[PDB]
Amino acid sequence: FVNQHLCGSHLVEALYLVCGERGFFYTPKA
Amino acid sequence: GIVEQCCASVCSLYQLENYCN
Ligand code: NI
Repeated sequence: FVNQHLCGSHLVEALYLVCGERGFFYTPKA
Repeated sequence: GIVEQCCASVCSLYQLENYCN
């Protein structure tokens, strides 16, 4: 695997791919 | 946080797994 530059909706897409049915929390800073 | 690191810098898929449930 390689490192990634992920902003906005692209980060959410990656979380979805990584976590799949486990689900995930998307928790941005204030 | 991660949202921030991945965007301002870079992050790995392994770091993202930290956010799975
Ligand atoms: Ni885009």
